[PDB]
Amino acid sequence: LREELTLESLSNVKANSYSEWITQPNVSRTIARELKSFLLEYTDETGRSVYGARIRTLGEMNSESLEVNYRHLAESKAILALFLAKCPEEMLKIFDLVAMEATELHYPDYARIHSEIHVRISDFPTIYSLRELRESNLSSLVRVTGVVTRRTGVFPQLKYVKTVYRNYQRVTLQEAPGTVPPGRLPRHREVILLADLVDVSKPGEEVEVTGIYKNNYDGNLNAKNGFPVFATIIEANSIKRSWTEEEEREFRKISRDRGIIDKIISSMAPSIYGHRDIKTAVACSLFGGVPKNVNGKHSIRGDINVLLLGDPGTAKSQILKYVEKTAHRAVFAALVLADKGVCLIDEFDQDRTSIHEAMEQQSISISKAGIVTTLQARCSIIAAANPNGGRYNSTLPLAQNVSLTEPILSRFDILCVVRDLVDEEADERLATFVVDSHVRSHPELQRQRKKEEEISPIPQELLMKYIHYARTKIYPKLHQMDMDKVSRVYADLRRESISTGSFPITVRHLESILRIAESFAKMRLSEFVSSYDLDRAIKVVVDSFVDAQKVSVRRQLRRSFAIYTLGH
Amino acid sequence: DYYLFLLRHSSLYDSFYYSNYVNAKLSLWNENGKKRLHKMFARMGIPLSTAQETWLYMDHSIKRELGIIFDKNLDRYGLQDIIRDGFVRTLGYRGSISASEFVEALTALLEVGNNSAQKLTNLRKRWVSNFWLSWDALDDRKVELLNRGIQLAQDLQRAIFNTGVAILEKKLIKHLRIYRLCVLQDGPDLDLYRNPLTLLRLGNWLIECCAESEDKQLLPMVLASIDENTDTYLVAGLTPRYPRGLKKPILNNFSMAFQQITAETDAKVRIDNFESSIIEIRREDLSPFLEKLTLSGLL
Amino acid sequence: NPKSSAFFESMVEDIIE
Ligand SMILES: Nc1ncnc2c1ncn2[C@@H]1O[C@H](COP(=O)(O)OP(=O)(O)NP(=O)(O)O)[C@@H](O)[C@H]1O
Ligand SMILES: [Mg+2]
Repeated sequence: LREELTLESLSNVKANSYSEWITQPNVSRTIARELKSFLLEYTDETGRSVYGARIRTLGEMNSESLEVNYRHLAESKAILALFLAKCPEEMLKIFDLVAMEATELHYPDYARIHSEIHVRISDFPTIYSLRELRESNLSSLVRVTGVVTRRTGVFPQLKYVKTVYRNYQRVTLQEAPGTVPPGRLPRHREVILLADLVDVSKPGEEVEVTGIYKNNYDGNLNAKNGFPVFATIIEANSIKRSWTEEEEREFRKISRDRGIIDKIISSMAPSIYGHRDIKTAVACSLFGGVPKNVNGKHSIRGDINVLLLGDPGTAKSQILKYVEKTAHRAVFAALVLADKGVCLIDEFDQDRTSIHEAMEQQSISISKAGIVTTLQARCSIIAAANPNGGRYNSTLPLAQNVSLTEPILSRFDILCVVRDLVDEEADERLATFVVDSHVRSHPELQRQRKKEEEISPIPQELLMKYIHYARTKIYPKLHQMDMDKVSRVYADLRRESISTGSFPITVRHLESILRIAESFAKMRLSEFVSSYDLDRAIKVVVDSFVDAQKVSVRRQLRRSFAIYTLGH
Repeated sequence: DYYLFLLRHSSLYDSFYYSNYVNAKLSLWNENGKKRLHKMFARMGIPLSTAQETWLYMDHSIKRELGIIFDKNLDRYGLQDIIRDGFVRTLGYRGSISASEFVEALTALLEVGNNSAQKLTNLRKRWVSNFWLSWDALDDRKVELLNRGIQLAQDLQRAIFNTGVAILEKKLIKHLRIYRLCVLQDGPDLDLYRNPLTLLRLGNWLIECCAESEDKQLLPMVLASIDENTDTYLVAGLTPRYPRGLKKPILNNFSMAFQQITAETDAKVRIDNFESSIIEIRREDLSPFLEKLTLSGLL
Repeated sequence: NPKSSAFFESMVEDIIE
């Protein structure tokens, strides 16, 4: 009762098992005193007691979970770490009851905010996949990794058996495909999430879990297998998966330099040679414009949509894979998952019908059995296609080379055609670059730095951070001076289109020009569009419009349009 | 009664957050200030999601315990001056109001109630209708209008705060040797400062901030705002003042200074307001006027 | 107690700052 053990007295487990030793009153009181003495006293090398600084922020966020690193608990009072690894279900009860004392020392009457606090363990120093688990692991703490395959809804559950409840949710976890050995199927396990941990993860995420490994009787398993076979589950204890002023100043430094637009385009898709216009269009789509709306009868999207007609093997699928790794959020082939992101299509009636609705709208609506509901698309579409068989025909307009309705070609902001042209010098350049890249990739720090800086003019980590910063912070606008010239150019282009008997230029093209100019302003972190932005946007759209036409019309257009496609 | 902005309407959290005194005491224009407020409510034992509930519907127990909770906690934040006594009125079953809340409702109704000479005449005529929109609210039979006044007061303080943070974070205050100068060249909507009372509310925000930010240099301050229709700056000259808790009064000397520069100057200017500390001047003439002003010994 | 002073210092810095 009154007397307490020394820490050295705990070195000898005196009962027949660990659990029956931890649960004794004098041992338990000793452990409680020692844990409280650790939590009030552990330090950085700089002093600066970390847990006194964490409890402080627990109340600043009105939170419920205190987080403890295992390495700190192993760095002093090692026996408590050993007992925690062996008997988590007991040790964590004592530790939670100590954590409440420590928090009330900062914030008296915190019990009125939350009645009970949970300790979360981090950095447990050994890991298993779902292969290595065996019966010896039962009731031990484990650390596991995988992909979350399926998730239930959240429900309340009765806490005690006057009443009290807690939140509950189950998650199915599967081995990551990179970990699975060759020629074997992946394994599965199911995880239980309680009060603070529900909806911490989403289906398809790759996730890391710490918790107790636990089992129970199940009648159906016994009945079907015909042997006394128990079922097992994991009870999670913790689950795992911005910028400074220095980054902002660095971004602004590079943006202040001349030619930053060209350098960003050059950094785009380093492994692919040539095809600068495709890289330009992809960069413009990833940065995008600004959305606008006028409740008097009109709305304008900020997203930029691009379509690429590809000869066989002209790098299309590689740049889509590159964009998939570059972009913040994306879908590859579902438009709900592409919300405020980029959507990627590499090959191609109901699918096309869905895309017809998606290009007309920015939000999707559906009804079924009298139910009615709505969803958001709000995304930029990058698509590629094979031109109606083995090879494109340049003598014909674009419609002859595609399996698309006319409004699709109207509503795509940018159209482009890529062809396997014949040139000895280009072939030699391609072949030299290809074998050079092949050698540079061979499995057989300084080597990496040289390789990286030869690969690109911008480090791509900085470029991804820069794209995210620009997308979240920069919102450009037009300047009202040169817009008279834009209107005159629009009228001139329409007059020339009619004069040669071309299909006419339209308001959609003018809108696309303004949107692309906004994107060009965003690329250099400029809140103003400028004359050169309008010039570049005009060149892109005019050249794209010219590429869609028949050959005789193409010659008349380029002869007249020389003062836009090349001059300004 | 508490020097908290409209306590018995909106919520307890908003009462602290928009208080003109609290902003000077805890520096709420930045996150290192806002976190102090979260920290306070956590120590006081009030769950933060209840502090944001509408004060009428907030739980009865907190309502009656609040008077003791403040005695135990405001000292640790240097914030004891919040406590004071005031007058409260109630009529039948429709609930209490204090005089401090009432005057904010009336002033809000004055501010926002609903070539160059004609536009100035239209504006000055619109401002006179609000006198009757406030006069008719002094009648117990017309509480409906008073509630509208309160709804307008909240939006006015919101818009003021969202301009004050921009002034401080971009460091637009220019620290001249004799006085402090600030000029608003642009804003989210700069029209709200075209009325004198709104301009004085913004000035009174900045003055508390300047009074508490350093112990040194109690200085006069000048504040100005441009108008795109007149191309004239509306200018006001403001005194310092001593903190709440601390002995003759000081006097506003901008009157004689503006009068003397007006008597001397080439500049195109207007002086017709009852409060002579407020003047108006055309766009190009602001800098020579202020140059002659700072060159003068009258400041 | 001197060893636990760093904890109480982190608590008191809320008073100071
Ligand atoms: N710079 C390059 N230019 C062209 N091809 C390249 C280049 N570098 C690599 N390749 C290879 O050429 C192909 C690039 O085009 P890609 O579209 O990815 O092939 P593909 O998908 O098989 N053709 P397709 O099925 O019609 O899309 C791949 O097989 C690449 O490995
Ligand atoms: Mg391909």
